[PDB]
Amino acid sequence: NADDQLKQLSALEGANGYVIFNESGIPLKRHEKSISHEKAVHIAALVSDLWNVSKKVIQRDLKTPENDIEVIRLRTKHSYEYIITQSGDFTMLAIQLCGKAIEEAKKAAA
Amino acid sequence: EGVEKCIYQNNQIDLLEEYFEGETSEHVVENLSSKTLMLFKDEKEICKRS
Repeated sequence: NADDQLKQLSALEGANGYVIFNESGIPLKRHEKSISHEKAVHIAALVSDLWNVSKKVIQRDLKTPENDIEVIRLRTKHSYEYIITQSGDFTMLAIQLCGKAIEEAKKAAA
Repeated sequence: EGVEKCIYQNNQIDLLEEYFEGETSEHVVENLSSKTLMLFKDEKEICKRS
């Protein structure tokens, strides 16, 4: 049942990869297309810092008591799009593309 | 289901696409001018000389 969602996420149009993290930093499950364990350890260190930093800053440096971050959407050059959410203790980092890059990826596959 | 929601929204429209990004005017009308750089002429001659 808990594997079918990983299959459901690649099925969504644009989706290259996903990586889930514990409260710790270990990656729980990643895609086969994005590198396994090597990048998953690397991509955890950045987002866990980026999250805990931003989580902290919004509660203190913005002087807004009780306002926790829900999503983070890093849009980039090419068509990459790094979406960071948090359900309970665990977090994750999906990577989607756009029509131009999806079309490029389909042409590369062809 | 929370990430699936955010994928959907960004897939609606590119939102960063620039219409005619890079490519210049291309064909532009150029009027035919003729700039007179310098006149030569004789000085204090008996009549004019063609």
